[PDB]
Amino acid sequence: YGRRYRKMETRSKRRMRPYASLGEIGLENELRKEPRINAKGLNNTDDEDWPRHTKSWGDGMPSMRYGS
Amino acid sequence: PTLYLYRFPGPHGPGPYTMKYWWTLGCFPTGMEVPFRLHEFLSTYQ
Amino acid sequence: CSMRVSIYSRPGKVSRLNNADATWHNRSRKEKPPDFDPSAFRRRYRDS
Amino acid sequence: CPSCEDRGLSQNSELKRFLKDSPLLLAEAQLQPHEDPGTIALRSNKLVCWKCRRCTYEFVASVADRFLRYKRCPQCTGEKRTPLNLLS
Amino acid sequence: EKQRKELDKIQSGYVTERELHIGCDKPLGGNANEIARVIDEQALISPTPGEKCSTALRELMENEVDRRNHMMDKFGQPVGAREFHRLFKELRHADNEAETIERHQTRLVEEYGVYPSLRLDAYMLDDDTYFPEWVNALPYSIRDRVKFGSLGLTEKDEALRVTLGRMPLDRRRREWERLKKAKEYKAAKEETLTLAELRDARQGKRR
Amino acid sequence: QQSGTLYIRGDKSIEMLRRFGVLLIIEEEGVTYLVTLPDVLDKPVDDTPSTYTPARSLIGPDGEIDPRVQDYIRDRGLRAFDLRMAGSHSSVERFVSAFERLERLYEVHRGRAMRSCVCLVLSIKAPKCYVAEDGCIVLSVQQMPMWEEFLLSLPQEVWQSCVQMHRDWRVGNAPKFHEQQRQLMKVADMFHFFRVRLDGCIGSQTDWQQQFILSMQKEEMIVRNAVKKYNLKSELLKRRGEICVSNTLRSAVDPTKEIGYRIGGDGRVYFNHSAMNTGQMLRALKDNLRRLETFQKQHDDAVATLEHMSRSIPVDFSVDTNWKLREEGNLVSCLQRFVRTIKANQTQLSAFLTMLLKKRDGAGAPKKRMVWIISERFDTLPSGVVYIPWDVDFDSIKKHLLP
Amino acid sequence: KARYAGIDDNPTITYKPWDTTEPLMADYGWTRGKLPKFRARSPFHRQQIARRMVTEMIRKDYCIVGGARAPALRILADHVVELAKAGDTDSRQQLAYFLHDPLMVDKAFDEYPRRFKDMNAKYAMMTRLKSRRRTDAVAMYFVEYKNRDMSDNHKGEDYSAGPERFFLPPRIVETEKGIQRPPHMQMAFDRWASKFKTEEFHHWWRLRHAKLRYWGVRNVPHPSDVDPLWTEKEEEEWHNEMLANTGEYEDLDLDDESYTAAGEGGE
Amino acid sequence: VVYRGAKMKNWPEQRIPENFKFTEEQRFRTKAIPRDVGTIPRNFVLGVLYRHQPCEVGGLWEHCTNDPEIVLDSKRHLREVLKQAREEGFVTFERDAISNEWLCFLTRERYEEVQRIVTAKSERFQQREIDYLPYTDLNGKVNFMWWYETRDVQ
Amino acid sequence: KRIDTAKRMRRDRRRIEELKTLEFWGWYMKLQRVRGRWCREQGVSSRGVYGPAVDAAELWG
Amino acid sequence: ECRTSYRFAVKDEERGLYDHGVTPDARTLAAEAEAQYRASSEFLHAPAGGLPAPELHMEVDGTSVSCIAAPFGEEYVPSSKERFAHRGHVGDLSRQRTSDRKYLLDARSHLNIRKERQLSELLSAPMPLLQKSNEIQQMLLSDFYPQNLVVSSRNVEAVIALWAQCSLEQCIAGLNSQRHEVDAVDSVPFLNHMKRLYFHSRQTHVAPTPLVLEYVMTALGNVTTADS
RNA sequence: UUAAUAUUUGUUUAAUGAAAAGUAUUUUAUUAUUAUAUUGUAUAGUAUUAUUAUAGUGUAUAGUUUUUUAAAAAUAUAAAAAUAUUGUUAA
Ligand SMILES: [Zn+2]
Repeated sequence: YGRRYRKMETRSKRRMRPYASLGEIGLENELRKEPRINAKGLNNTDDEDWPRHTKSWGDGMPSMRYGS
Repeated sequence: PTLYLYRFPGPHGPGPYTMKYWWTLGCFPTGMEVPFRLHEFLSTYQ
Repeated sequence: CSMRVSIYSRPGKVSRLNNADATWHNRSRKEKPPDFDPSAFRRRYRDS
Repeated sequence: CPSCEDRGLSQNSELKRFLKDSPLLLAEAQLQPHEDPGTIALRSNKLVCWKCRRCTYEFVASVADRFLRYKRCPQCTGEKRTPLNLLS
Repeated sequence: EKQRKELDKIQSGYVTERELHIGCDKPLGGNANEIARVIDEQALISPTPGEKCSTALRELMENEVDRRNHMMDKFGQPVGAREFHRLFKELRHADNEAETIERHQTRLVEEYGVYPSLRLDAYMLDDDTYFPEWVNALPYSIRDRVKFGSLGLTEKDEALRVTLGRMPLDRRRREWERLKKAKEYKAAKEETLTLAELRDARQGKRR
Repeated sequence: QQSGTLYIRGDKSIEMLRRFGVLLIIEEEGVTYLVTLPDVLDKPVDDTPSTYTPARSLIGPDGEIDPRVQDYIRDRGLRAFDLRMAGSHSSVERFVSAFERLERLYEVHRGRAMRSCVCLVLSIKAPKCYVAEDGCIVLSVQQMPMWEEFLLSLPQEVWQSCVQMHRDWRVGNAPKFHEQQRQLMKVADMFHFFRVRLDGCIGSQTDWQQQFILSMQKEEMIVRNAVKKYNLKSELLKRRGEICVSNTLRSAVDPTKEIGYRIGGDGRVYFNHSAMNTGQMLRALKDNLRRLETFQKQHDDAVATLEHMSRSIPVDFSVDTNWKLREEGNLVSCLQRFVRTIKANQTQLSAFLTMLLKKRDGAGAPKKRMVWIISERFDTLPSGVVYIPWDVDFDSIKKHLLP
Repeated sequence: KARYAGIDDNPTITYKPWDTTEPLMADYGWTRGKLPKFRARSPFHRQQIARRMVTEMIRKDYCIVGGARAPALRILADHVVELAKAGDTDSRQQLAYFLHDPLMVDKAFDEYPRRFKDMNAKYAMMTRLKSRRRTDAVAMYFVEYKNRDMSDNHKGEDYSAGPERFFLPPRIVETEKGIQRPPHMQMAFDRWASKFKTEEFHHWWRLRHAKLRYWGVRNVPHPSDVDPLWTEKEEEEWHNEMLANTGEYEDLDLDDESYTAAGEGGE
Repeated sequence: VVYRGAKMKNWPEQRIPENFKFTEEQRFRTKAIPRDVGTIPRNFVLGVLYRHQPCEVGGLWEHCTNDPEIVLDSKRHLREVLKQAREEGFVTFERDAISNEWLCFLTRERYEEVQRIVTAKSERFQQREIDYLPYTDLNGKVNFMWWYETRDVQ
Repeated sequence: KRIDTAKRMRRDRRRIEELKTLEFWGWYMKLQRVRGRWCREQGVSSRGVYGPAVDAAELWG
Repeated sequence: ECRTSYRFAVKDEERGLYDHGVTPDARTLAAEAEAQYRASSEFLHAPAGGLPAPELHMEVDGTSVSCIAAPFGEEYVPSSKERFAHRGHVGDLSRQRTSDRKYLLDARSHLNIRKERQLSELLSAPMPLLQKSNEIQQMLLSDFYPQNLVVSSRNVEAVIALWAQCSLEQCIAGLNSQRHEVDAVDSVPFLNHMKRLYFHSRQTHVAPTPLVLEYVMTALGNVTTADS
């Protein structure tokens, strides 16, 4: 039909609905860490929201898209 | 029943895109070409 | 053939076959349990 | 049978303060003779060797956990996994 | 609006006329205490505005996963070997997962006496004291279901849990006891069907 | 016979105690011994007062030892308790009687009164039973009939406090102890040493420990600039160095007399926070630096040779702490001479020693690996210990073991 | 057509300066009333890019970005400076919501008031570099805050060239080498830089290089050919250089003083 | 022999004119800073409540004023500490039937802990200045760290 | 043997991760303490450019 | 164990521990701050007599001023409980941490578990179908209903299965035996019993089972006439 | 010639609504230890998992099948409604 495989894959993999306000991102951060009643459930590690700048290796290494 | 040759020298001669492989990998990226370096061996070691 | 490409000897570089700074990355990150030893199990059970 | 005595099959009530007060648990008790003569505090937890009447299997269960909660023997309720308990 | 109306209707003693002084500092005197009573009542007893959330918000929270699953099922490229293997593994061990969560729940309720009523009360009050230590140590894939999977829960109940979590603790417990009494009376009255439920059953819509 | 009965009674008692789950430590003036080894690596799973786990998850019939309990014991510096080396017959009778008393005390009324997952310490020089600052309950071995009264009068609040302290200290994760060891590593990096640890801090106070940590973090710059100016950064000490600080340090010739510091033949450096200063410890390190690394190298060689001797010869080896302290560094030459003699006459050692195990037809408590303890002179106990001196000869050892 | 951000919650006694914007949520577009939308995969992706970009900008005081990201980053830095000048608890909560690093939130709210007390608007500064990115032939822009040397934790630093290593502190002009950074920022930067010297990091780095060589990117050396970034001798030398300090305090003469006491053995 | 003023170091005395008036829509938008929530205020209020319980909040403020050693900014700070105790589960609010007014009651679940706190706390000029500083935790929420500097001015 | 070794290794890994998280929390608390001390020394109040008068007014918070 | 020529300074177990890249003034400032905060916390936990406080005392202002630095962030909040931190209920986490568990304070469990195990034993008892069903009904109406004790889902499933089998066999027996003002629901031997037990289970909030609802549906189906 | 073309555009990034393996190849290196013939080694990739020889005290910083950027048109997305149309049921 003409739907590009790569673009449709990205669209179906990651979200598109943008945040509307900082109060809204705060409400979302509040309501996100909620347990699944009958769903699959995902790992809520004790550093999921904490700053990963010191955890992940590539968060400080020189970058071209961010320019050092 | 077909063979796959990734990057092979053309009809006129081997180009830089294959000499890069010849100098880094050691032979052409197809493997069907036998590495023959007698000339440079004679030019350097002998 | 990456080992023969890089770690092996060439007319430009020395042999890295026995070189810790070039071989240390081959070890696995996540440690794994040791494999079962059939000879050890035989010498331990000692069937009668 | 001892199993039908606790339920009301066939007003005044008293308080049981020792193992000897309960005649049901005293029968199944395989308690050691030198350790305790039967003056075990029924509310306190203490491990004593029992012996079921049905399977005649010896095990170790607490006195407080046996009386207050009516714990069943591991062979008759499915923990010891014996041929009498196995399904196959 | 309500606070202004009631505070203006309160006209016991406005002698000091120091409402702003008492709002920016301590009180003026102990005699004119009606304004102080009203201010403290509306500051503590009166709930914070906007704490109550609607079930539409909780549904929109999972609308993201709903849209992702719909888009994947509509425009899904056939999976590879590893994805096929993961899907088959999950589909095969779903029954084992159900069996092990049932075993965890029955072990909990038989060795600790934490019955489903207590588990639902803990869910609503957002309190983890009702569960032993290993409950939070259980695998994350089943840690959330082992606690509140047996007892029935609705989207309205989840929204009410969020509302309770937002509201103060004493109000949490009081409103939760009131709603629990209401739910028990509903369960006693649920012998028959109402007109709305009959219409929904005839239509086929599932709330 | 009677000793064997005492030993089997003690083993039964400590096994019942580890099934109950408490951690038993006998604290002496010199060093503490861990008697009962419960499931310390197991994370706490339940908060109930009574827990009974008959299985032994740490020790198994196949492995017989876990590679993690060694680290757990080394991180605290606790010695291994053994009934055959406990002391005289009356002393071991008193010890096994105390163990049986504690086992019976738990068994009769175990529950909320005497909670599980708690650390108990046995002290000899203790006036009355009291709770330590750490969270472990220490009891005097002299007050035998008062243990019941003390443990039953200890309120539930103090019991919960002791349980919490034992759970977040030396058990499972132990975050407080982990942060303490982290700060110890922080000061050890400044000292250019491998590990700095506190000893005798199990039943003692924690105020001096915290004050020591904070004072070292305060005066860290002084030691760093001093080692930079005096070239005190030794590679061997940095690779393997041991510093041990205690609340007090007692002399080797007179236990009542106290010394500023202690230098051992193995290389460890012992300090006392009572009479220690940033200048005193610095001067001691500067005076002993060009000697401690040599002692460490020689002691490492000697210990490796003794390990090979234990791998070949079935007998086990140990060293006497009193003689080690009295030598004051001169123990190295004696140990090297002993190692040389054993290596020269090694082939005949096992051949002669197997004859004793083959000729002892009946023993109350036999062991294939009899214990040898390096001492100053010849001694002998009814145990399976030899108390072999440093100066040895083959015929002398033969006649000392059996005519 | 309508922006729900206009629906005001918890209204203050005084109307906000913007009164219609977030102001962090920019509503990117192409008409002059909006910000230039840099090409992304979705508006959510655009907001995430802007968030990470402004976070890194606040962290390292400068950012080199290509394409239309520079005007967006500059306007967002302006809005962040406005929030810092406001200094309200709600403003701080909003900035902590919008940023990735609360430590950087605190750094901004601590340093920016004193930095821009004497400025009205246009706090950031964008400079178009003549050098373009090689992979895209796209222009690059250096965005940095103006008041660097008057009041800030960064002062007298050189941005003409990067340091010897990317985990070392930036170059410092010889005129202002005596200044010291705040202790918390220094310790945080040290904890960040410490991860690049571990052995696990080099293992992961060689694995990433192997993955790159397998994917087919050129001029990437072999994992058996790469070198460690910070050896023990380099670390010791740099620590000696940084710790050499004879100010306000000298060493204690242990040999000359009576500090020594009677010990057990040793001599 | 006086104990007057648990004020803040940076806060100066404000002068409000007598004819000052808020607008009908401006007076209900006042946002106060979050007062201290620390162990010192919570323990002081717990001790005052253990001395007087149950008592109206006005009576509680009067008792805190009569108490010589008081660590509290103002009645607003007392209300904030009461909110913290309410959320933690130390105090509850029950409405009387005759007066139709609310009243603070110590929670019977935490009564033993309140007793232990007051026992551990119980086992001349004064002036205390309160100084605060904002920060944000790892989760990304704003909170103020507080401290109290005491001095004897004569 | 495989299951026993797996359990023994996963226990250590879990305890290491938990200790890492706790140590990171403690380090961040130490960082906040140090920055509070430094702000007390430097006289910088992170409440905007205005100062203490607006706070004493406590209108905006 | 280190065959490499070079060695890595920091280890994976220590990141930000040694702090080698920190200016000495910042190092001593951090040490002094930590010492002051620890001393303040210790004084707060145990007040000294007369308040000496020589470490936290300050003489810079010219008068005797001691800054009692109150602690903060002592309570630990994981990222999985970030919702409580964002709402503001840190006291709730403090209570949930320092509060005794509810299963240690519940005393009705000692009785409920006992009655549940007795019901399991009664189910395991090898009795005839009708007599066992009557005995279970008697025991239930005597012990569980007057005390609304929680019944396990599997026990409910088993007892409803037994009741369905008994209803079927008793219908067959009544047909063989045959070979007014009575409601239609009274024809089934245990329809009302199943209904009351299922509603008691719904009230006590135990999860029903597909087999449970299947047996109840069959008991509703084997009915003579149509009933609202 | 088509061709200044069509489709592609990938160096830590917006990290992911998530994480416990087996099997067959390719490539090989001085591993340690129990310490008695021979035999096949480790990590890393690649292909596969219905048709039971992979599911438990609790799961690898896991991001190549995840892919760049300062325009309109074409095209895709009705999970792109704060439209409209039709049909079904219900008051
Ligand atoms: Zn039985």
